[PDB]
Amino acid sequence: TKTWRRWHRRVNTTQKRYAICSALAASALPALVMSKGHRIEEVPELPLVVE
Amino acid sequence: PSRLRKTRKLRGHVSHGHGRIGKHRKHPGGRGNAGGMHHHRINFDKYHPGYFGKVGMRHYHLKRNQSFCPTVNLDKLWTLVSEQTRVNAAKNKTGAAPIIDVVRSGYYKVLGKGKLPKQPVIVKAKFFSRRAEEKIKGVGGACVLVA
Amino acid sequence: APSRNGMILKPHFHKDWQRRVATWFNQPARKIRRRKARQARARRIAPRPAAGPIRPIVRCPTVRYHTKVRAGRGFSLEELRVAGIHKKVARTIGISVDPRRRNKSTESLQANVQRLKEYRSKLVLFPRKPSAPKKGDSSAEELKLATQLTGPVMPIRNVFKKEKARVITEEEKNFKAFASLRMARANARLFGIRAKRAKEAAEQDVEKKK
Amino acid sequence: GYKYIQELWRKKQSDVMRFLLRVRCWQYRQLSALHRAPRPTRPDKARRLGYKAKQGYVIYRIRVRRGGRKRPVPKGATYGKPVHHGVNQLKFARSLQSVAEERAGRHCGALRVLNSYWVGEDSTYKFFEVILIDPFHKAIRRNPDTQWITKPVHKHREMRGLTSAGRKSRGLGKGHKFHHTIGGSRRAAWRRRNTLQLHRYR
Amino acid sequence: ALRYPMAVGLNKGHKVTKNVSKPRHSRRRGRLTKHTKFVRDMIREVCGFAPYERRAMELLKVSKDKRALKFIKKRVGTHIRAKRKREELSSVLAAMRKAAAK
RNA sequence: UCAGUAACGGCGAGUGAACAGGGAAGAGCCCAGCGCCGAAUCCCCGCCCCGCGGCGGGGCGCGGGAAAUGUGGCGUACGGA
RNA sequence: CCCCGGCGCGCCGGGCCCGGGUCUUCCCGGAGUCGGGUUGCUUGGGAAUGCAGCCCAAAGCGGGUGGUAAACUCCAUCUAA
Ligand SMILES: [Mg+2]
Ligand SMILES: [Mg+2]
Ligand SMILES: [Mg+2]
Ligand SMILES: [Mg+2]
Ligand SMILES: [Mg+2]
Ligand SMILES: [Mg+2]
Ligand SMILES: [Mg+2]
Ligand SMILES: [Mg+2]
Ligand SMILES: [Mg+2]
Ligand SMILES: [Mg+2]
Ligand SMILES: [Mg+2]
Ligand SMILES: [Mg+2]
Ligand SMILES: [Mg+2]
Ligand SMILES: [Mg+2]
Ligand SMILES: [Mg+2]
Repeated sequence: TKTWRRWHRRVNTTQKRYAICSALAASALPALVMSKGHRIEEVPELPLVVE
Repeated sequence: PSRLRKTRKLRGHVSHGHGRIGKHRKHPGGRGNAGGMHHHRINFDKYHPGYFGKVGMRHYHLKRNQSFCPTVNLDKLWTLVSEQTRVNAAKNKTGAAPIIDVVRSGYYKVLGKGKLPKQPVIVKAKFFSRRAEEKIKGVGGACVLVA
Repeated sequence: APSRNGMILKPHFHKDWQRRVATWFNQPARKIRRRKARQARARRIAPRPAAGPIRPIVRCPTVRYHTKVRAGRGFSLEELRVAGIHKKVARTIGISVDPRRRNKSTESLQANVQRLKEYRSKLVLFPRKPSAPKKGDSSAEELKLATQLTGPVMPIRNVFKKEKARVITEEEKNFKAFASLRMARANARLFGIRAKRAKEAAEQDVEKKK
Repeated sequence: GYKYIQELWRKKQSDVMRFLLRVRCWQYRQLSALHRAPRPTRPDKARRLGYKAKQGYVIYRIRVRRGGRKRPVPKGATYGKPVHHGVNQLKFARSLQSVAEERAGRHCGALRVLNSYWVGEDSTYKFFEVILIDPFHKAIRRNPDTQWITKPVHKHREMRGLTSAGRKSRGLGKGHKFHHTIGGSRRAAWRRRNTLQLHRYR
Repeated sequence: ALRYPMAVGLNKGHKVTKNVSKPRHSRRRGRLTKHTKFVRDMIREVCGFAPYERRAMELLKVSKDKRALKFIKKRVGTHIRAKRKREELSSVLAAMRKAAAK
């Protein structure tokens, strides 16, 4: 094994932004959060905002 | 991903995908582009025709920026200015003609391929083509030169 | 051995290239070293500009780039003499000076003079003796409102003069551009031999007289 | 005055200067190969090359045998491809002046070589004079115009090819003629051209 | 006429107003001074001439000028330097003539 | 980045830069020479007082040397006196 | 709580006796070096990119460079040893 193996990958900026918007649009769905395992059976509302 | 590669289904077969009769020896044809004239002539003639020989004059100290000339075609000439300049010249009535400066966009020569919209223009450019200038006269317009 | 169809590609790997391999694993560990020493420098020069001495406005050679403008190395001693700044005191108020530059044109010489004025007017000078002001020195009301400017000083921005839409005259429509280009190109490619053929027409037609 | 000795030492084909250079070359051909001179033979050329007539400055005269560099190998037998069968007509890549400056910089290793110059030659010898500085005197230590030579960076300038005669042999310089020494030296250019930059992200 | 600036032709180029300055003091180099000339000739009169300029002079006396130029060119190098050395080697010769003429 | 480019090469195998441009950094200078100055300069030893663990500062010595075969100051191609 | 150092301010004993602008008169440079021939190596550098050995051997409105050898004439560009 050598040290000039390709370790790092580069991604398109518009695709990192597509992935961020897709990872935020999926955090406001009770099913997609209760399926990741979180125990949110008593959260009053999913987009939980505080003062 | 090695787990997706082809050497993961090739465990247990003796020749590892490479032949029982003719083994996978090291260089059974020479290294690189060897035998371009002797035993790889059918390939260097069926796929790289004209690869062998000289032609033309040399140019020792070539500098790639004396011959700089990026061109723009007439079809996308009207794309250099904003939209409220072509429609402002449409709605215009005093015959005024917008000045499209091309060397300001980054092209030196203007080639004339596409159609033009019927309105006058003043094309500032460094070099013009005969047809590019005729398609501009035939619509009414001026071909300014800029050194 | 070549396959059916592909490129004749020459790989430049016939030297012992594994010995001289240069890996960039310290690129993130040197970007922080440069930034750290750049803020140690922006703290060593306290109110002086962080980018450094002001650079002149400068066209580029090489017709590929001779329409953009750039930031040169220093202000030619001609432009410093026009602006009235001693060449040995300019370097002490953050004005860059290289003597190698010539000034063939004027449209750039006056642009760099106007640039020196625009800098020697924005310049807040602190008095050599703190406890005692001097003659050519910004007053303490400025000095207390004198900050350290970030980024380049008086940054250089390519501008284009906005020309409004004229109406085309029949002298503009009379101008055959392509013919004028092919004519100037011919009259330039043939100027020497034409002048020699006419020197022969004038060296022969004189012999007839004598 | 100094420009009179200067314009005089350019008519080497004259009578007076071919008599002087010949009695000088004869007398030099009788002394040792490397001996200290009492005073600079050419005081003008010595000033031009940096010789202040003050304590610490030393002049060594040294003679070197002219001719190329025969290859040090057995009888013939340079085992290799016919390309490198050359032994006789080969040339050395460092001038005989740099070899004079480094036989002085090695015979007297305490002193620092500044420059050298030509004082005569014949068919079998070339005579140079090397301007050695004593870097631990106080006329050189205290005088700040020349206390650069006393720093450890300038050890063996001529073994590292930093004198004038040496720098003339490394083909360095700015221009379209000196492209193969862009960077530090010929090997620091060669390294960057023969070095594969492998970024993290390729 | 409607003449425009052109990138090509006999007067090509963007149009600027060419200023004037005192020429750089570098270009001044090489020119003789009224003192360096005096040193050059005052040492020409001490040394004399080279064993090949004693021959070029005798070749310019019999006026074999072509051979006297091929000799200087072969002996010193470039044709420009040979021509420029011959011009002075004939000016000195006219001096050694306008001298003993009276 | 130019660039696997211009070019080299049984013009085969293969070899192979530079200019420009965008960046990191950014800083200039000094002699000889030519002149001007009463050598206006430097090193060393003896003594005084201090400083004294990177051997210096100041004062004395009809103390010794180096140096006119050229020391120091101004001055170097952007001109300078 | 110990030590080092920097950045600081006073005081002493020293230095240093100083600049720019316009005129006027003056002065200004690095040789067995460049360069040419020839030989060997090296270079992408190809009628020689660079370097080196041997021979010839300079000039000063001169010299070098302007990527094809040479002559003529112009211009650009720096000022080597
Ligand atoms: Mg099988
Ligand atoms: Mg098998
Ligand atoms: Mg298979
Ligand atoms: Mg097979
Ligand atoms: Mg294989
Ligand atoms: Mg066959
Ligand atoms: Mg096959
Ligand atoms: Mg150095
Ligand atoms: Mg040389
Ligand atoms: Mg560049
Ligand atoms: Mg930067
Ligand atoms: Mg000095
Ligand atoms: Mg002096
Ligand atoms: Mg070898
Ligand atoms: Mg080779």
